[PDB]
Amino acid sequence: SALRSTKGLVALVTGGASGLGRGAAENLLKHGAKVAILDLPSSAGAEVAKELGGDCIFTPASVTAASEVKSALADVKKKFGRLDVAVNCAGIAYSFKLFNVKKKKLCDLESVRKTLDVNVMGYFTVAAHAAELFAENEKDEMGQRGVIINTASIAAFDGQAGQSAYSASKGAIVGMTLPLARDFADDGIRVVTIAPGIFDTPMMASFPDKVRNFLIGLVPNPKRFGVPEEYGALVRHIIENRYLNGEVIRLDGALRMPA
Amino acid sequence: SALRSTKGLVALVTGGASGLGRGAAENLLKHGAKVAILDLPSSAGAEVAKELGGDCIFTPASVTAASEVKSALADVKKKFGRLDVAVNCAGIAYSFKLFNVKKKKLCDLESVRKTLDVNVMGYFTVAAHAAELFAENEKDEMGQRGVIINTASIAAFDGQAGQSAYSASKGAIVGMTLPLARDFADDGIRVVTIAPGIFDTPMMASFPDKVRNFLIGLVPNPKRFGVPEEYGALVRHIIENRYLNGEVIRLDGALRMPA
Amino acid sequence: SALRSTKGLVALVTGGASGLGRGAAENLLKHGAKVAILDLPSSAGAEVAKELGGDCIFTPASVTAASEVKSALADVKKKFGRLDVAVNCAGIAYSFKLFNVKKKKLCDLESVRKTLDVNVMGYFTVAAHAAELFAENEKDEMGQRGVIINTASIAAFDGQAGQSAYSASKGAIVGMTLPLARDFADDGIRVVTIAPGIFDTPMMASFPDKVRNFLIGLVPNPKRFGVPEEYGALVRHIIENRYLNGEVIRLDGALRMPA
Amino acid sequence: SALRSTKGLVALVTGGASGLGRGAAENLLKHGAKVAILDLPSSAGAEVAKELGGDCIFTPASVTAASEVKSALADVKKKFGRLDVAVNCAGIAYSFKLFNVKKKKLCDLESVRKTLDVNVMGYFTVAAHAAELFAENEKDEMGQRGVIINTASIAAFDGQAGQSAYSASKGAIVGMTLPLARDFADDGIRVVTIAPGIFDTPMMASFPDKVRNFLIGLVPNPKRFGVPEEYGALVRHIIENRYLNGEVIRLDGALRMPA
Ligand SMILES: NC(=O)c1ccc[n+]([C@@H]2O[C@H](COP(=O)([O-])OP(=O)(O)OC[C@H]3O[C@@H](n4cnc5c(N)ncnc54)[C@H](O)[C@@H]3O)[C@@H](O)[C@H]2O)c1
Ligand SMILES: NC(=O)c1ccc[n+]([C@@H]2O[C@H](COP(=O)([O-])OP(=O)(O)OC[C@H]3O[C@@H](n4cnc5c(N)ncnc54)[C@H](O)[C@@H]3O)[C@@H](O)[C@H]2O)c1
Ligand SMILES: NC(=O)c1ccc[n+]([C@@H]2O[C@H](COP(=O)([O-])OP(=O)(O)OC[C@H]3O[C@@H](n4cnc5c(N)ncnc54)[C@H](O)[C@@H]3O)[C@@H](O)[C@H]2O)c1
Ligand SMILES: NC(=O)c1ccc[n+]([C@@H]2O[C@H](COP(=O)([O-])OP(=O)(O)OC[C@H]3O[C@@H](n4cnc5c(N)ncnc54)[C@H](O)[C@@H]3O)[C@@H](O)[C@H]2O)c1
Repeated sequence: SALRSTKGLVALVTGGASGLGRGAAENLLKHGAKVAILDLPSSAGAEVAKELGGDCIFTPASVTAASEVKSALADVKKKFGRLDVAVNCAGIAYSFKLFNVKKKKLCDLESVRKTLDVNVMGYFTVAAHAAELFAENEKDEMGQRGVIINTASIAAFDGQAGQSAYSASKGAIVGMTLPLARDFADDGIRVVTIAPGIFDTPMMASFPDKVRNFLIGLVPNPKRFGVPEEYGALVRHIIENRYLNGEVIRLDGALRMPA
Repeated sequence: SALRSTKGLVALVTGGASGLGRGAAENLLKHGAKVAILDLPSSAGAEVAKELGGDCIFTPASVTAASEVKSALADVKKKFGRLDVAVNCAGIAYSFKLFNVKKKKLCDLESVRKTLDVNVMGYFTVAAHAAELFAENEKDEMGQRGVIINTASIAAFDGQAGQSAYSASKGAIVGMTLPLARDFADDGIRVVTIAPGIFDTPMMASFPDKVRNFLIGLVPNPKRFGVPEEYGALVRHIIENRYLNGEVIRLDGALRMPA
Repeated sequence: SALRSTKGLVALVTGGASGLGRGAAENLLKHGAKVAILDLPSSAGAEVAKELGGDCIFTPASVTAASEVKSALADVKKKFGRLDVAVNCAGIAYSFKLFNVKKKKLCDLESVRKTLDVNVMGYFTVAAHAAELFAENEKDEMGQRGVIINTASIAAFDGQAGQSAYSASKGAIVGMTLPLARDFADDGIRVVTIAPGIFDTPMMASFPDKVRNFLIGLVPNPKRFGVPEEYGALVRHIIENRYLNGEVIRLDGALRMPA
Repeated sequence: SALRSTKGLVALVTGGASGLGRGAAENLLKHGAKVAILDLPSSAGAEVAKELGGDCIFTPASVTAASEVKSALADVKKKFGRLDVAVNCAGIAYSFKLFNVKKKKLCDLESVRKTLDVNVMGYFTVAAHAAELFAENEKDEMGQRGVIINTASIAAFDGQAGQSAYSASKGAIVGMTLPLARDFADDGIRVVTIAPGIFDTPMMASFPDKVRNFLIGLVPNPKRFGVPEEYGALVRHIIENRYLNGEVIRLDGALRMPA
């Protein structure tokens, strides 16, 4: 077969203590992978990795701290010997207008900087160090050494009012996908991005039932939030068929976020 | 699990006697689907369906002939009892300039009409009649009755010189994806499109080794043509992962067809 | 200056008896161009060209009839000596579902074929014959001989329920833009496409006040339908700055057509 | 007419001492605008504003410094009384691989942060403070108070090897366009983005003649670099044609940057 198994592959998943990252971790472990969850010391990463078993470790690190990402990845190398997959999933989401015209108040622009730091700089930091570990691998049967899977958002395409900073960070992840795939083409490292629609994760837990019902009403079909396993399954499919590369895949039940 | 098995699903694959359609047919059959290949009486469809075994039938028909498509789908219903999946894959590809400026000669405009008839009208015809069969299903646990998977091409986005007619037909398939997913949203019929890059099929059989090497040189990574099983694997993932809807997925090794 | 004047350029505008085509004709005549309006004998083309003055002629033709397009363009050559601009604007719009699931009724697929014939085949027919006339021109200061401006629609990107055939035809026009620009690159013929949002034209005159108010409510800003002059002005800008090529330009007041 | 004149409009152009920003500044000045160029104290902004005459001022500031941007825009208000237009044009471009696989060396990740700071944070800072000034205008006859024009790049879509950071910053600008247009929709502030191809500016001054010839060879038609006046002409068209909103316009001679 031209498709490979996930069995015995080593994957790092940032933001893996929660939501979509945890969904990807569970799906990969379920199909025989070793998984390191990278998440904040304040996260529940230790408890999550414990419940997920002996093929799952928790490497605490902030993706905005390059030295912490370096050491987390060096612990992955010590524990599992190699890295095959890096899943960029950690991210934060703000909602604010740049200038409230009615009340004449400027936003806090540092909220733009923090969004860009976690959601973009963290992806570059994790991608750079993952590539360093991949370069230790021998090219496999397909000439491959690793794959980087980034988590953007349909906000990169359908950004709503209040989301300019978030949509900018997600559009940055869209824009980096193809040049990075081109950078690593002859090194055998693919780069693919998933753009989820609305998924039922802690990121959406602040919303009350009225807002949840309104957001579900917008999703054409299936008429529900996505579930983390469906994101994890798409992550797994990218891992298994090597001809996916340099592309952004919308996973959203045909949602287009309205004005 | 939120992802379903392919086992027992009944799939119609147009163009199924060759190339990508045959790739999708074989992949679904190997994962337990019942597959009907719809292809031209002049094709090798009978022998191919024999090769693929007892879970495969050949329904001869031209996708440009509404009465033949309706007849073929009635045969699918008679044989397998229902329809779950329709893969629009049949298509043709010409190469010509609309006006040769150096020689002062107009193209054969009916070559554009034929491209549009097979590549677009055929998809609309198959989709409408597949929808008729889906409407006889009960909604499953995800609220679904069927899924239509269209094969566009990255020529819809990267159209090369000589490809205006082919690119137009493939751009049409891209454009139809979201409104059709919206049409059938509350009916539980998803519509998803795959945009393949260059794949090793009889469509490319004419090209001599020098052209093959040149085209391979363009693909960043994996540095090869796609193989039909990778297209069929993506078809199956769309079948199993219900939150994919209304999207176009490039499957192309990061290729961007140049000028 | 690197930008040229419209003064003394010869432009053909299909669908020019009405709506956006007439808007482009008026804007070009207002800025010193000779304009031939191509439209159906049933249209008001003769009356419109009369009111638009002696720099405007009416060449009756159906864009689905290649021989009628050939003769219209040969009359443009007799009347004005040359062709500099061809604006593809004629189009038709249907609204229908491919299969009404509630009442179990298939659409009339010939409505798909007619949509594709007028909206796509007509653009190819007009583009081919315009190119033939352009090839008679000497390359200008910028190396250019002509420009083809196609009118797609944001339905090529935001297609709503009921619009699958229309969105397919408009996605076909999107897809043809880049390969045609590449075809004619070294012949000096640019190809650019405009994707209008909702404009106040006879195409939208069937809608009652309640529907009009609903459609206006969807347009973020300016909160109104576009006016034909704004489409005509963008057509003119494409004519005047030669570095626009191979692109589709949304002209829509930030509208995204919702589910 | 639905298209307004540029005469009397007050425009701030960041990066206005060079290249495309200077191109936009000169075009608006020649059509009667008051223009303030915002650029670094180390730039030639003072001399350039002298060249451009009495309707041009130089407001020194770094777009990464919110207090300097606010101060510069207060100067614009003091001198010209209001603000109608803000052109985000200032930006930097690095070229580097995230990990050199052959030499086993990580990139300087702070080069990514600087790219994002100037190219994205600077656009957000200028946009927020420009919005503050727009909010002091009365709505004009089209209901508008201002327009923000961002300069992305086709690297947002065609990112080459070595360009991941630059492409990310330009993809961020693409992503921010629609949500910002939605943010300010009822306030009458449009947001439009231009994605230039390769233009003849000091950003490309380092490249020797062999690289220039190679890059020119890639542009289909016109087969040359863009000149800054063509960028300024498109800026002016967006200023005058109010139905352009929430869109990204490629201005690139049909170039698609290859692998
Ligand atoms: N959930 C959705 O509906 C949705 C939609 C589109 C895209 N996304 C994207 O999906 C990704 C995952 O979202 P989610 O729903 O799982 O969110 P979540 O809040 O459930 O999980 C985010 C995780 O990131 C971690 N994290 C935050 N900052 C970090 C840092 N500096 N270093 C390391 N880890 C850090 C958090 O601790 C948390 O565990 C994000 O990038 C988000 O933007 C989410
Ligand atoms: N092969 C590639 O590199 C590639 C990449 C881009 C897109 N595609 C698309 O993939 C699809 C499959 O192409 P392929 O590579 O498998 O080509 P292929 O020639 O191997 O197979 C196409 C099949 O379509 C059938 N067909 C043609 N006209 C038909 C009609 N009127 N009715 C019914 N069947 C008809 C043919 O009999 C043939 O078996 C097409 O839609 C094509 O445009 C192919
Ligand atoms: N108006 C909108 O809101 C809108 C939005 C998106 C795109 N468009 C596109 O803009 C273009 C113009 O639309 P409009 O609003 O001006 O419509 P319209 O109905 O006002 O004008 C269409 C014109 O096309 C002509 N035409 C039709 N069939 C023809 C044929 N076979 N040969 C020659 N002429 C023919 C008609 O006679 C008519 O004058 C169309 O292509 C349409 O799809 C319209
Ligand atoms: N030139 C091209 O080929 C091309 C194509 C794609 C995109 N672009 C984009 O066009 C824009 C303009 O680039 P250009 O070609 O005119 O380059 P340029 O180098 O000629 O001009 C850029 C100007 O930005 C100013 N600038 C830099 N950092 C600044 C800061 N912190 N604060 C204020 N001003 C600052 C510089 O002083 C300089 O004058 C950029 O955003 C660039 O990414 C350029």
